Amino acid sequence: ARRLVMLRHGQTDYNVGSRMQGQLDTELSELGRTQAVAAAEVLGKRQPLLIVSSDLRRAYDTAVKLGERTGLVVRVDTRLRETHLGDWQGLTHAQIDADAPGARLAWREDATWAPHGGESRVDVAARSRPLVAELVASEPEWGGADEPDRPVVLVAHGGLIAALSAALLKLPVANWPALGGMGNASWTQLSGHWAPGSDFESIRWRLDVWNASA
Amino acid sequence: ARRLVMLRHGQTDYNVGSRMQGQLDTELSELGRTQAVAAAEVLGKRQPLLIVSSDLRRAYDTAVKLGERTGLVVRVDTRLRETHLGDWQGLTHAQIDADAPGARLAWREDATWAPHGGESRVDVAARSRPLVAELVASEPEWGGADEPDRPVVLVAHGGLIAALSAALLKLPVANWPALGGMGNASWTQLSGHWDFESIRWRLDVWNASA
Repeated sequence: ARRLVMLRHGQTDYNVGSRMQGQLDTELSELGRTQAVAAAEVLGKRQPLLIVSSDLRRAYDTAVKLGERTGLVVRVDTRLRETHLGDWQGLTHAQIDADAPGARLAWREDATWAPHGGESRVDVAARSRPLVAELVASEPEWGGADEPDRPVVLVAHGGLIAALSAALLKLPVANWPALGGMGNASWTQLSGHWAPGSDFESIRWRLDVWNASA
Repeated sequence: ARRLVMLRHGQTDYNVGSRMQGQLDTELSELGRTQAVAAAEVLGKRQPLLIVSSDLRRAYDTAVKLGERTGLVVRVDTRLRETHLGDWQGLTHAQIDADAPGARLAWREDATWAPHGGESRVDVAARSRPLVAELVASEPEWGGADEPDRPVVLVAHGGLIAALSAALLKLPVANWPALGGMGNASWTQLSGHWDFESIRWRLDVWNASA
């Protein structure tokens, strides 16, 4: 059984502001930076197998604190980026509710709806899920012979983790909105179970932890 | 929104044995007693509005430690008991897999299936969910005007919390196996957003520790 940990980046300025980030390369705040250190303490004790991070700085800076703690290099992948929010990026909840009222609240309940020029949850999962399959195929150590509980740690963003977790869990798309939003420097854990020798689509994923804090 | 927190009891003098408990009234271990004291510190700071506990001692003992920290009377409800596991109660995984190879692993994947004389996951949800419906209609302070964040704390068991959460989340029954098992002195939090079937529940936290 393979353990997969996903960690949301620490607080940014936009978070405090309720301003849609998407794929804008915003910076960690000081509190956010200290949050990543606290999180690296807890996740570090689990002895990760490897760290893969979003290339956006707020996730990358968070991941690096874990890498320091563990002595592990941080690999980078654009497929771990937050939902692209299109024309909404850089606008706040207040501003969005003015132009197209109800649109934002409708968005959280429909994993297929995308802001104009952005991605839906379904889009983000199509983009990130193969990364997990690659890692399944590339790391025989993972859930394997020697130390089968050492996790793979993805450092990313709230939307991505919800979209990717729902997809790995093979939840119907109608139920993806059931997963509430993760906190800053909080993590989620799925465990991958396969009948010995089986394919990637034959792996059954179970939700171990959703949104634990440090 | 209404915050609903479900807390699993601390370690017992039994879990380590890989022995199905079900509704066996097993006791906390010494760690369990200290874990319940630990959890009450964390959940106590959130100041619950009320505490409802299973009558199984391992949950009841845990709840009382939260109740002491908070000054709350602990309500008791048999509807919060763990899944009754029928002929499996008290047997080890080794014995069950010897009697019925595959049945145990097949069981964790089918929320409708019950060991002979037991309950299914669906059974546990049907008996426990009306307690949630009662509370929503019974406590207007919950998510109310002055202090809308005061949570309701159900102190129960891993099987029940998985089944009840999945039911409140209105997941298809085929998808209930996605919610894995909670650890000793772990908690789960759903929030209720806008009748009672018209309430939409969101998973805020699943299986956080202390």
